[PDB]
Amino acid sequence: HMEAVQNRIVEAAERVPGVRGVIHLRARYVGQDIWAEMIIGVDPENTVEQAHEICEAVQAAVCGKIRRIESLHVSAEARE
Amino acid sequence: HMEAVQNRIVEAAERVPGVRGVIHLRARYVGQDIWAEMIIGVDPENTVEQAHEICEAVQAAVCGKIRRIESLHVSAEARE
Repeated sequence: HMEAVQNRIVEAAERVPGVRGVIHLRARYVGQDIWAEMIIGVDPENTVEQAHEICEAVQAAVCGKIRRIESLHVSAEARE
Repeated sequence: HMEAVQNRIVEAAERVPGVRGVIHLRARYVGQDIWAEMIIGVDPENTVEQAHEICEAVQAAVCGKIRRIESLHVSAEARE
């Protein structure tokens, strides 16, 4: 039942400035730990550097809030 | 291991305007559900009515964020 933990990931990520939705989220248990990969939407007119900053902020916010996550890979794609 | 869920309760409650710490928190599992009681600190010069409003806001915020909670009793005491 991954719904609860994935809902928490999505909520945490959406609250980070510059996130235009969670496009993709894959999470899996590795023992009691979560390993996850996610794609966030960002403003197509943000720079590549800004998108990298948003990704890093999402990684921090999500790992900060969901303590069981032991790996979180975040990438960005243009949305709207 | 109640630490993770109790940390989440405390954090959620502290982010509600007017909460001056969590004085007490007791949480227990009733099957897969959490039942909890908590005491929040509030400004001694808030009115009784305001303290009741803060308690209700904490109940909403905490239940909103921690979906496994199926009962949450919140009371208030003067702090500082």
